[PDB]
Amino acid sequence: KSCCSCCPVGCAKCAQGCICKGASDKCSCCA
Ligand SMILES: [Cd+2]
Ligand SMILES: [Cd+2]
Ligand SMILES: [Cd+2]
Ligand SMILES: [Cd+2]
Repeated sequence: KSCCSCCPVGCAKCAQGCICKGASDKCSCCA
């Protein structure tokens, strides 16, 4: 399933959950 509508998939920065706080269209924690 999609972790966030900003990251693709299998994002290590979203593997242990969702450490993405940046945004939805563009973040800066999974650049
Ligand atoms: Cd994201
Ligand atoms: Cd991510
Ligand atoms: Cd996420
Ligand atoms: Cd991020």
